[PDB]
Amino acid sequence: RKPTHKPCTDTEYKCSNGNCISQHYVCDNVNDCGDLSDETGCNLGDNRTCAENICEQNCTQLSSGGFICSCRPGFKPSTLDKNSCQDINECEEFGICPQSCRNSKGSYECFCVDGFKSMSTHYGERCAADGSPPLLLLPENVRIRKYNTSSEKFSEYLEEEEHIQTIDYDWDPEHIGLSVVYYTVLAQGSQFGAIKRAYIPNFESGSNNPIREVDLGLKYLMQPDGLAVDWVGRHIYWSDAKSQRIEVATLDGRYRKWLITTQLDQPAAIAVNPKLGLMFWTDQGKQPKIESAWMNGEHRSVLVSENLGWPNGLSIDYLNDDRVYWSDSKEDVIEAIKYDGTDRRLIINEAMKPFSLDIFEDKLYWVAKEKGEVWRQNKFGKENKEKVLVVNPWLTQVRIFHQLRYNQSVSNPCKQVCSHLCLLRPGGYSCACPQGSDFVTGSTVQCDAASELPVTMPPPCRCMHGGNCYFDENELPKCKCSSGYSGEYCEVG
Amino acid sequence: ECGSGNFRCDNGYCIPASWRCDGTRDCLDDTDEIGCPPRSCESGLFLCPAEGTCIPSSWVCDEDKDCSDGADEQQNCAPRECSESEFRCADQQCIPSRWVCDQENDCGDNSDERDCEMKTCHPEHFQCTSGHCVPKALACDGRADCLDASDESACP
Amino acid sequence: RKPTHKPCTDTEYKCSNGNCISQHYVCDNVNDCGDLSDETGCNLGDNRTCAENICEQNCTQLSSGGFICSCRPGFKPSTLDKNSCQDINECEEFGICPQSCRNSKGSYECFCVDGFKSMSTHYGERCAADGSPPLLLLPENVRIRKYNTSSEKFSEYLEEEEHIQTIDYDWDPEHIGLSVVYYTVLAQGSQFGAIKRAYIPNFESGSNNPIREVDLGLKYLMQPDGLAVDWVGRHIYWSDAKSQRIEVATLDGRYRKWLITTQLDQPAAIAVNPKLGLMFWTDQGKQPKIESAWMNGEHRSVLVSENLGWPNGLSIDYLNDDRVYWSDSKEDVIEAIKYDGTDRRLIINEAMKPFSLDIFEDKLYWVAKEKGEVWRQNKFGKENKEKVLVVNPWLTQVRIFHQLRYNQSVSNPCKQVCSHLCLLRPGGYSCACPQGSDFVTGSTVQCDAASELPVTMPPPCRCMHGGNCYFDENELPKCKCSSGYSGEYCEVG
Amino acid sequence: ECGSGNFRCDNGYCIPASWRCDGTRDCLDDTDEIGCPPRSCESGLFLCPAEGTCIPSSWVCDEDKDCSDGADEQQNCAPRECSESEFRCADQQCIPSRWVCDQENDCGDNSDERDCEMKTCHPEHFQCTSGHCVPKALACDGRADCLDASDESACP
Ligand SMILES: *[C@@H]1O[C@H](CO)[C@@H](O[C@@H]2O[C@H](CO)[C@@H](O)[C@H](O[C@@H]3O[C@H](CO)[C@@H](O)[C@H](O)[C@@H]3O)[C@H]2NC(C)=O)[C@H](O)[C@H]1NC(C)=O
Ligand SMILES: *[C@@H]1O[C@H](CO)[C@@H](O[C@@H]2O[C@H](CO)[C@@H](O)[C@H](O[C@@H]3O[C@H](CO)[C@@H](O)[C@H](O)[C@@H]3O)[C@H]2NC(C)=O)[C@H](O)[C@H]1NC(C)=O
Ligand SMILES: *[C@@H]1O[C@H](CO)[C@@H](O[C@@H]2O[C@H](CO)[C@@H](O)[C@H](O)[C@H]2NC(C)=O)[C@H](O)[C@H]1NC(C)=O
Ligand SMILES: *[C@@H]1O[C@H](CO)[C@@H](O[C@@H]2O[C@H](CO)[C@@H](O)[C@H](O)[C@H]2NC(C)=O)[C@H](O)[C@H]1NC(C)=O
Ligand SMILES: *[C@@H]1O[C@H](CO)[C@@H](O)[C@H](O)[C@H]1NC(C)=O
Ligand SMILES: *[C@@H]1O[C@H](CO)[C@@H](O)[C@H](O)[C@H]1NC(C)=O
Ligand SMILES: *[C@H]1O[C@H](CO)[C@H](O)[C@H](O)[C@H]1NC(C)=O
Ligand SMILES: *[C@H]1O[C@H](CO)[C@H](O)[C@H](O)[C@H]1NC(C)=O
Ligand SMILES: [Ca+2]
Ligand SMILES: [Ca+2]
Ligand SMILES: [Ca+2]
Ligand SMILES: [Ca+2]
Ligand SMILES: [Ca+2]
Ligand SMILES: [Ca+2]
Ligand SMILES: [Ca+2]
Ligand SMILES: [Ca+2]
Ligand SMILES: [Ca+2]
Ligand SMILES: [Ca+2]
Ligand SMILES: [Ca+2]
Ligand SMILES: [Ca+2]
Repeated sequence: RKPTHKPCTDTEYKCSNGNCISQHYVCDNVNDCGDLSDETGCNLGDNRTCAENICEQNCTQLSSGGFICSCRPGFKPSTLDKNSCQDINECEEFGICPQSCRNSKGSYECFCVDGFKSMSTHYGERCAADGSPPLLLLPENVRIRKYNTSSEKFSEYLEEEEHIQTIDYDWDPEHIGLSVVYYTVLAQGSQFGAIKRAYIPNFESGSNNPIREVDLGLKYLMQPDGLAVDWVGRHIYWSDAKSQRIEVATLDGRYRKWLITTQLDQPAAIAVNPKLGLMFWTDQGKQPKIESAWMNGEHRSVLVSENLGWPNGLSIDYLNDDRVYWSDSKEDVIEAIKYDGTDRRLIINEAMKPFSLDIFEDKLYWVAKEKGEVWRQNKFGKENKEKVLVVNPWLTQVRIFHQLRYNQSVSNPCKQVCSHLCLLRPGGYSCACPQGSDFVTGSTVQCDAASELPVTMPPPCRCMHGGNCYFDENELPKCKCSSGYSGEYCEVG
Repeated sequence: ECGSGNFRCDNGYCIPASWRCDGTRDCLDDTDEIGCPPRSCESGLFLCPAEGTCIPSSWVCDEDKDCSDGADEQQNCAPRECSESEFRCADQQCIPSRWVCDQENDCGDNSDERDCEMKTCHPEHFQCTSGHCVPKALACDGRADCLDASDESACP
Repeated sequence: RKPTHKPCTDTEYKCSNGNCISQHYVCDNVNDCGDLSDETGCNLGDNRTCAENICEQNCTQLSSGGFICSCRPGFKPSTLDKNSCQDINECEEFGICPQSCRNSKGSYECFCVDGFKSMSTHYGERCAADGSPPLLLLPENVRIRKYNTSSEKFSEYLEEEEHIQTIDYDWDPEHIGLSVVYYTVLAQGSQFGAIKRAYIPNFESGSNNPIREVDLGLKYLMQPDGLAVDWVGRHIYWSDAKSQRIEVATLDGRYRKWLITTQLDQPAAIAVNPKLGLMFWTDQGKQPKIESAWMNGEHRSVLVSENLGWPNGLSIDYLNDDRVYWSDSKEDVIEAIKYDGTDRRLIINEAMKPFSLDIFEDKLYWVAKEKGEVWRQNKFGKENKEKVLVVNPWLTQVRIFHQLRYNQSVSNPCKQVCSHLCLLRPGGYSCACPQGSDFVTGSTVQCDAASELPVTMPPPCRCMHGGNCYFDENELPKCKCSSGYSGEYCEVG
Repeated sequence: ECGSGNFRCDNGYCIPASWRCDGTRDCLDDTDEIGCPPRSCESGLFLCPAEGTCIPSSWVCDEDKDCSDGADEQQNCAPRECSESEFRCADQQCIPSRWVCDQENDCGDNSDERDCEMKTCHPEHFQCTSGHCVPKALACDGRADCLDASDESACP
């Protein structure tokens, strides 16, 4: 904070950083400015004058050697035709703007994209969520818990379960105001696990809406350490650690196809980016690595494999250049790399062994595994860590439940041509059919495996402002509306 | 060959002409999007290929990085190891391959019974509709050796 | 269930168990009844007749040998003057009556003591709690949770704490309707733990009454694995595992005195029985044992030391002959012994490593440690186990929060004569003074250590049927009464 | 000796006569409750000593167990080991005794600083009002070697 301090007079060269050095020291071939900004240009000669219009900007006549010119603030020496200066593209700096950056001549704007109202805040400006405050999804081995970040209160949700694992959700597929979350069940004793799905209300209701669990039928499954839902392609990607493979199936569990089965030691949590048509996953075996590939499964490549411990949680910052973040529970650090793998930088260290991470707004969320705590920090590595809540050591993940985290206006490129599955890929799509089947000879669309009807989900309980759900003789849900509200679902009153 | 209104990709699969230059790689060889003129902008302005936004003739050839790619200044202005035949259970233990889903938990945690639907039974074993592997002598005998009873169903 | 089945005629001797054996087999010196009940008396002779009135009851004339007499049902051969039978004292049988037993001639009554209404139940009769349904106190390392057994719902209680351990409570000391619980804090890093106490409402209020924690000032304390509160003597007994001692102090933490400091490897949870003036504690070190002593500390003795694994939780059945139960987390069994140490019998096995136990009504409660579950079973070893709830692995104890568990009408024998402490003992009391001090010479009451004033507890929040507590300018609590209720504490409306 | 209204126990501590036969062991030798006639019951009935409940003359001498004690039929009818001088920390580690609460955490977890209020400082060390042990040369010097500043307080 400085209006103006320690001004430099005519005798003192102002430099580019306020280095108040005497004029005789300018262009003496010795750097006093600390960045050679006092040796700028260094085109010298006594018979020359500044009036000739040699330099583009800040042309001053030195006492000796003629004219010596510098750059306007926000500009740098061009290293060619040194009497000229070009604009610094400040948008390339990491963490200079919260959401978006536009370049100007020595200036920039921290605009933020649609769906984000600019909100001046403390120690910098951010952009709000333009909707209901985000929720947190906390899976314990027996139950799933919700947490309103702004209201700061829990709510009864899925209970009476066993061995819960990673969580992912699909925002309101039927637009009836109910999103669906997907949770995996570990295999205990001699019984296989499963991938189950259930509804969750986007509104404030809870503790009175009996959630009914339904299995997808994906039998012969042991340890789904990682799961991700492609909302564009309507496919669910999960990685079985014991089966040493990462595979794909439709949202209702049909047409199971193995996607990647080679060179996988222990596939950890995965992620998908339908906008770029790129899937990401982590391996935490004897050779830790972070790999990305197309949703089809082609062009598999390794992003980072150096200075990696136990990469066990990975998430993508969709709204910031599709940047990729991951959590290392062994090195105790959280790092970020661009989706192509360049510009690696650690974001936060001494993270106390983060297990899972999820990015929302200008802040990063991660779980201290052994401490059972959820921690919050600026997602660009600045500031200091903040604690959120303390929960059981059974906690396995933190996941933000909001719609802006998954851009819902990403159109699916599929033209309905595909018979069974239509996987995504950069700039387009592709056809595929279940495992143990092949295309009809001569065609790359039809496959010989017989089609299967989509699975029907039972009706959900929907009492928004209050009331209790109830099962009638045919078990359709019905709400007993509270005071001051009416309707089939107690909406208006 | 196909109709006049269907554009043909290199592999022989031909697609409707409306899908050409539609922004999506419709066919596998992605030739349906190559050889298409990029979107143009009015005179006095240029559009950055990586951004799709028009910028004026002043912003290009300004000796600095105006477009995101910045090519304008030079493109416009110019655990013991198991054997090969040993089946690996979940607990890293190695077991003989004869235990592969004989409908009885051998590896523990029913690892041997895992997903033997895609894999095929060996010639010495009979494959029934559940995918479980049973000896060929245990088919068409009046007793359901397979728990799905497909052994007694695939009989004359 | 039998009105009468397989009746025995005159020729068939009915026996004491329905052994329909022929009359010629009676008193043939070979047991056909299975208990020699067919050889009863065996006073034989043909010239003798039953009319002589030789036997007291059931005198019958055998076809040969004269008269042969048996015992009335509910009576046994006396083994002396065999023609006579005495009454079986059925009250000595374990688990024959739920709460109390009175003996009669071949009969008994399962009466239950004051404060227990007889309630016929399924598979046997029990006696109710004559009050609000019992609560459960579940200490997690960060928070304490409550659970209404009948309402089956949680309630917000003490939170924002660290390293909680064993729990004990004192029922409504001031009779203002607020009981006080005592919780110990483990020592973390290089900071000592403490013994803190706080209020808890006996009524249904919760989630809106800010509970204020206060430390007792018992500094220099590391690991209080066990704690018990003597409601009669107004003293608190705790056992420090690291300090290898079990000591006593008054309820407000004054006049600390070491009680037992010798031959203690790892003192586990303890218990006190003011009615008998006997303290009980368990050692889970290299030599497991269950020891009892007077509250004074004299007459220390070992109750059981054989077939013991890790005795880590102990509780006393006050209402049933002051019987003692304990939980063994290594042998995986829960056993019961009389307070003098005879009649040892395992109650339930395959208990899945119980950690703490607490007895209430006709049922026994224990915590499956690694499973984090609370389990319920008949306290007399019959029936089959029942599960209650599933909670975090941070669970450390289950404790029933009810007044009938601690008989409040046990008068303190102390005559206020004692200067600092008045410990209890069988049939009376005793005098003592803090550690590092001794009695004034010639007297066994006064001690030289200067007295200290009792500690003042801050006022609590009291809003029964509803409302929110609030702190005024002098921080006195005040409730904002809900609709349809009025009063300073919203009692009547 | 004491007043006529005070009953004397064997140790010399004499107690008021009202406390005699009051049901509580008032004095240590408990002689204030011995030599007192047990509570009696009306004729034709007997009171079990262990129960305090009267039962009739018919119930006694009935050749069975009427009272809880049942005496009526025969009483009425008739990790390396540390040295001796080594201080034990909480972590079983043995340390020299010079570390006992020198106000600096030596054993870890401040085990050496535990409860040195009842124990007395050794002659070579000065004891201040917090109970912490400091060398005798660190008393009355103008600086608070004890954190409670009692070293500079107990001075002439
Ligand atoms: C979620 O993804 C959608 C695309 O599926 C994004 O919508 C696009 O956002 C850009 C931002 O500037 C708009 O220009 C797009 O509008 C259209 O753009 C095309 C050129 O590509 C023009 O020819 C059209 O005339 C029009 O201006 C817009 N496209 C659509 C289909 O809405 C959206 O920004 C993104 N949202 C988030 C929060 O990431
Ligand atoms: C909690 O302890 C109290 C004693 O502190 C128990 O109260 C006593 O219970 C017995 C049960 O039958 C009663 O007789 C007692 O009444 C009195 O008993 C004496 C003889 O000891 C007589 O002389 C008196 O006339 C009177 O009948 C009763 N004593 C008191 C002081 O109430 C109580 O049962 C017990 N409660 C529970 C639930 O354990
Ligand atoms: C999470 O908490 C916020 C408040 O911090 C809730 O937002 C308000 O919800 C009420 C519900 O009736 C609305 O009437 C208000 O208009 C909302 N205020 C704002 C700031 O939008 C939000 O609904 C809560 N969400 C859940 C699911 O609990
Ligand atoms: C525990 O639950 C029981 C109900 O199962 C509660 O008992 C009732 O409480 C209400 C409170 O207004 C009383 O009006 C009823 O008369 C009670 N019924 C019975 C059977 O007594 C009990 O209050 C609950 N206790 C707590 C602390 O939650
Ligand atoms: C020269 O630099 C000054 C700041 O020192 C600035 O105000 C002025 O606009 C500049 N002029 C030119 C021509 O660069
Ligand atoms: C003899 O036994 C019968 C039951 O078999 C019983 O009903 C009867 O009262 C008994 N009589 C005597 C005198 O014991
Ligand atoms: C079917 O395929 C499996 C997996 O490759 C085995 O090779 C098996 O032997 C095959 N069965 C036959 C009959 O060839
Ligand atoms: C005080 O007592 C402790 C503990 O017994 C030590 O013996 C110490 O040496 C004593 N101090 C003195 C001065 O004798
Ligand atoms: Ca210089
Ligand atoms: Ca700029
Ligand atoms: Ca196309
Ligand atoms: Ca340019
Ligand atoms: Ca098998
Ligand atoms: Ca067969
Ligand atoms: Ca016989
Ligand atoms: Ca009887
Ligand atoms: Ca007395
Ligand atoms: Ca008798
Ligand atoms: Ca020390
Ligand atoms: Ca000093």
